[PDB]
Amino acid sequence: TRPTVRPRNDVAHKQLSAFGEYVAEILPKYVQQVQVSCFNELEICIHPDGVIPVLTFLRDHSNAQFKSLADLTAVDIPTRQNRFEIVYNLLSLRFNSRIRVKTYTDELTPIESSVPVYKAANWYEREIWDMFGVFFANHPDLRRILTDYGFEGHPFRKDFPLSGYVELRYDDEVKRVVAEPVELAQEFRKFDLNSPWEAFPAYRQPP
Amino acid sequence: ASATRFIQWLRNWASGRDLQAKLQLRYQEISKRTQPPPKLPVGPSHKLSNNYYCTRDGRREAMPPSIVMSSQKKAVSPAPPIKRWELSQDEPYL
Amino acid sequence: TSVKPIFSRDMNEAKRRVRELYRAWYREVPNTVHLFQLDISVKQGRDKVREMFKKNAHITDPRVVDLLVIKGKMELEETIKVWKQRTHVMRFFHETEAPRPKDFLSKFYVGHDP
Amino acid sequence: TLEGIKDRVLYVLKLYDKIDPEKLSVNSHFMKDLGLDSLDQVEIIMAMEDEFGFEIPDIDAEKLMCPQEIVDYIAD
Amino acid sequence: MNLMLALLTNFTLATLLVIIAFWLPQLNVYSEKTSPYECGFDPMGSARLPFSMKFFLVAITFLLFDLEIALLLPLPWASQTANLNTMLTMALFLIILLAVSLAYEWTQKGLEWTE
Amino acid sequence: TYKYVNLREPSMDMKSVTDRAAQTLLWTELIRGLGMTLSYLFREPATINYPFEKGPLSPRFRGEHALRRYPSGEERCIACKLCEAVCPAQAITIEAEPRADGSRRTTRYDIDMTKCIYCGFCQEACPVDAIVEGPNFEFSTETHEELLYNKEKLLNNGDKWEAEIAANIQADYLYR
Amino acid sequence: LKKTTGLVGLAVCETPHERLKILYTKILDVLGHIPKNAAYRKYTEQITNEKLSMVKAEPDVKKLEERLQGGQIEEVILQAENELSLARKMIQWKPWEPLVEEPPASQWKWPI
Amino acid sequence: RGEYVVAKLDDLINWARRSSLWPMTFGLACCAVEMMHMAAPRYDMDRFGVVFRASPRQSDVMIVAGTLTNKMAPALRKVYDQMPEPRYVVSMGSCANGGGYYHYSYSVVRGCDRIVPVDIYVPGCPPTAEALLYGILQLQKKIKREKRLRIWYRR
Ligand SMILES: CCCCCCCCCCCCCCCCCC(=O)OC[C@H](COP(=O)([O-])OCC[N+](C)(C)C)OC(=O)CCCCCCCCCCCCCCCCC
Ligand SMILES: CCCCCCCCCCCCCCCCCC(=O)OC[C@H](COP(=O)(O)OCCN)OC(=O)CCCCCCCCCCCCCCCCC
Ligand SMILES: CCCCCCCCCCCCO[C@@H]1O[C@H](CO)[C@@H](O[C@H]2O[C@H](CO)[C@@H](O)[C@H](O)[C@H]2O)[C@H](O)[C@H]1O
Ligand SMILES: CCCCCCCCCCCCO[C@@H]1O[C@H](CO)[C@@H](O[C@H]2O[C@H](CO)[C@@H](O)[C@H](O)[C@H]2O)[C@H](O)[C@H]1O
Ligand code: SF4
Ligand code: SF4
Ligand code: SF4
Repeated sequence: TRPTVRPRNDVAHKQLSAFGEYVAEILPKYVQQVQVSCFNELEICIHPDGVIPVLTFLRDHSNAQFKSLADLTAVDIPTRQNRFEIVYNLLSLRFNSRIRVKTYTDELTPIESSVPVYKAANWYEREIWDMFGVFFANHPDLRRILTDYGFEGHPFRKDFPLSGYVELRYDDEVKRVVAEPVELAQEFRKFDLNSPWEAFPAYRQPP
Repeated sequence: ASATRFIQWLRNWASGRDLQAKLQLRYQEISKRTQPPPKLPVGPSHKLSNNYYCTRDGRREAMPPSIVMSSQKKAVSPAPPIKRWELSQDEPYL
Repeated sequence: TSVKPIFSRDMNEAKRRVRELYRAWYREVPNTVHLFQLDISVKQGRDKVREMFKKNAHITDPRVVDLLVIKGKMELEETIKVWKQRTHVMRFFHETEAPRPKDFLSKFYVGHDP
Repeated sequence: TLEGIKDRVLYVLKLYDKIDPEKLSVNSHFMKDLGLDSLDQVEIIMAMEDEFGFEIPDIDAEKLMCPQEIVDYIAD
Repeated sequence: MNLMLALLTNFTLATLLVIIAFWLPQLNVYSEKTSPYECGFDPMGSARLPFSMKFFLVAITFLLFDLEIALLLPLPWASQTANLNTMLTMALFLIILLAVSLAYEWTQKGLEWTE
Repeated sequence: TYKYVNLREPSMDMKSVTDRAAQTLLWTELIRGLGMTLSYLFREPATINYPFEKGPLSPRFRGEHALRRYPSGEERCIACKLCEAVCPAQAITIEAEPRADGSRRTTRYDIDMTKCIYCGFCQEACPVDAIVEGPNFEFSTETHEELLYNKEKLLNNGDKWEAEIAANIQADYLYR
Repeated sequence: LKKTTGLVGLAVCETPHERLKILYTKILDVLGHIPKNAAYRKYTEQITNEKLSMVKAEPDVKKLEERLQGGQIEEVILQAENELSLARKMIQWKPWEPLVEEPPASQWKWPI
Repeated sequence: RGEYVVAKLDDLINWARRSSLWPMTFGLACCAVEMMHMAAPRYDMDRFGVVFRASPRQSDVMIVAGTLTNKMAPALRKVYDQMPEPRYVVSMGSCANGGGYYHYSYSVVRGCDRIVPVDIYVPGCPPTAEALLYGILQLQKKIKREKRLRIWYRR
């Protein structure tokens, strides 16, 4: 028990690994990878076709009972041909456990809406559509939720600029708020922070 | 604190409480606004020996996730079922 | 080259969705001008709708067409339910922006942008 | 009332300004003769739905390319 | 006269206050200022559109009940009658029938608003 | 452990039923609520007499910024740009060059007070106690431009407020 | 008998033992149409039979609830209904089949 | 003397307007919490004659208390336009002052003074309740300096 180091909980790591292969055995048609991190979080990586079967099984199966959808988000990784990773974080009150289910998609491929499994997913999918442009099929009411009316683009994409492309002001001549190309009195100052020396050998990639 | 006796009685009666024991205005029970200087303790890594950083480096013990299954016997649950909560013995019913 | 469709299985099916959207926008312009009390005419509003459809005339990918139609439907819904305000409707007309001439010389005189 | 429809339809095609009345005939093709495109044709079809007061589906509408073929269509 | 003079003075005083209110302050009128208020966004639909009344049946019952009090307000004078046996019976009779009508409308769920 | 906030069964003895009938008809629990507001009427109010009286603050208070000096009068800032690097808002802008005597000193030091989030990271990062957040919070202005501080303004703030700032640092530097 | 389950909208069940026997027996019947070697069948039959054993051998509701470790007996009934709904859905999905498709080369590599 | 009279009449209307400032019940984000603390008993803005009123038709001041986003900008301008005159705008906090922590966001207006004219800028993130009160008293002293009738007399 070194005072400044986070302790290891090996019992949880074993328990989550066992359940990890339990899910892989039952849904082999969809599960592509199962992993448990060093802080005991289980992630299930699935083919996108299995979003409804996998989520339904985790919610309904008597040995899972993941009744609460804590969070549903997306991550943009431009270097992948399927740049968007969709992440479901689920909570099981019966077994006091959490699980993460991950799938993928690209700009033109729809993902099945999981509202039929979790009613919570309604607004989360609208946010993903709004901020990333991922289309969810059979969504009851898919439209922007966070961005301005008529806003063009998907801001949370890595290649969308931080300050966007247009800004607003009030114009006295037309007596209304107008949108115009963005000019900054002070350009945002890009900082190059990364040290040129490797920090974590444990994560080194092969050359 | 400066209320007359009759006024203290009146508001005590109206509220049903003894309001003078727990006034919501602060008087002299609060700390002085000037204090003696502190002398704060040091941490467990403040030593001159037996203190090599490589033996107390939490970041370098973090590891990549264990791959349980990749695409390259009894049923289990993620954890044991949660134990049922017990009623409070302090005050079970409000 | 085998991909999951959004709606249309081919450009022939996609072009049908485009035409239905164009009708919906064409019918709505008279309502938009009246409800929002715009000072443009129905002809200007319908010319603008035509301008927006024309800029995407070169698409040959049915999935891209399907996404353009989905956004077109969303934009139409925002207008019909008056979620958009007058400022949002008029943003299509860029009334406060000065012309930027496209000839080489005109750009050359004003700055370094190509 | 077939005889009158050839006048109603031609009445509309004359209002649609992009058409040149001198170049317009009951058999002028919207694309090749009159110099129109798909959206112009769509607009023409919408104007017809008003005078005759009924809906023309897209599967039906796309086949109507000459002033005549509309008359044949209205008859039904 | 005193009554008409009093009413004229009150409503003239109110009218003068409005005249001053409109002609004394500096005005600056433009379209956006005078637009209808709805918490910052333009209204959706006219305010003249029909507004459903969920208490419509109580409203009609008010008309019938509001006429009952016209029949009851003479009771202080009716109590000066020598024929107090009849007057007391008819006074109680009228109020009871009002109570019966209330109890009927209550038991039949007329006092619940339409949902 | 848990408790129930609202799971109780009223008693049905005639006394309890009448006690509730009196409550319903005589408004006893509404009268009781009037008693509470009456008691407050006769309590001294908590209002202080601003601007003649001021709300209490502590030496750690983060207010208007100021650039400080050494006792000799030399500037403490040596243009290291740590404050500029850490600023979460990118509110700081700095340029520097060798001074005419060779010293490492700034020629620009701006804080956009309309960008700043008054977080105090800059004074944590400063290795020489040059940039501080002083105790002043009464410096609202009539124009936006008046809140774009340059080095002259920030140095004047330090000279203006140094008497208080030095005492505030004296009280708290042993917690830092 | 319970006056309340404590969970809003969850009605108290008058006959929980018989209701559980109906549901578990229905669950087992539905699993019969799943392939024998499908892991969903083998695991769900195993855990479904354990609950059916415990319902049969325990007549007291409270003592049965303690054995099942599923909360109120009404919570356990709901879970049985949920499992039955899942078993029917599994028949159309057939997730015991081999993986539909491998991901691209570096789909799950992190950090990039 | 005409000048003496209009000078005294300016004092009366200036006194009446600053003594009876009714902000619009308008708050946007964190800064509205400190605005709530100005109404709370310690500062009791009501004691200066400062009373919140919901309707813009019955408001004299707009305190922009928080971030103004692009989606919100047309609404803020709308309720400002709907205030009868004279009307004043107090910009509260870095977000309203110039964008603050979100200055570089694609969805934020870099200062509410791009949308409405601003009389007073209250710095801070958030300004303390006392700092906002200092800003209101500063607004009062600005109104006290107005010379509408004096300038009208010399037109
Ligand atoms: C219970 C009832 C309470 C009633 C309270 C009554 C208020 C009592 C205090 C009155 C103070 C004097 C009025 C000054 C306020 C005028 C408003 C203002 O600020 O205007 C600025 C304006 C400023 O105008 P300006 O020329 O400087 O510039 C405005 C034009 N632009 C926009 C281009 C700049 O002042 C005036 O225009 C005239 C000022 C004259 C002041 C004397 C008022 C005479 C009153 C007669 C008015 C005629 C209508 C009759 C009304 C009934 C008469 C009582
Ligand atoms: C000799 C034979 C004699 C025969 C005659 C005998 C007659 C006397 C006995 C009859 C009973 C006497 C009391 C009658 C008073 C009216 C009581 C009443 O109407 O209260 C009921 C009403 C409803 O309460 P609620 O619980 O919501 O609903 C009941 C269940 N449906 O509750 C309410 O009204 C709630 C009101 C809410 C608003 C209250 C706000 C003000 C409260 C403070 C006022 C204090 C009263 C001060 C009065 C000043 C008078 C000048
Ligand atoms: C839905 C239908 C409901 C109908 C309900 C009708 C209720 C009527 C109840 C009876 C009301 C009057 O009741 C009756 O009043 C009269 C006088 O007022 C009383 O009469 C008494 O006083 C009068 C004079 O005041 C004397 O002449 C008389 O000798 C004396 O007995 C009666 O003793 C009493 O029985
Ligand atoms: C002579 C005048 C004085 C006598 C009183 C005359 C008025 C009588 C009023 C109606 C009496 C009976 O009619 C009425 O029926 C309805 C049934 O829906 C009951 O109403 C019931 O639902 C309503 C709404 O929830 C509530 O009043 C109450 O919770 C419940 O009792 C009333 O309790 C009962 O009073
Ligand atoms: S207080 Fe924070 S936001 Fe302000 S200048 Fe310092 S580091 Fe930047
Ligand atoms: S951290 Fe201190 S010394 Fe360095 S540039 Fe900022 S104010 Fe100057
Ligand atoms: S200025 Fe600061 S406190 Fe005020 S709304 Fe912006 S982030 Fe919140």
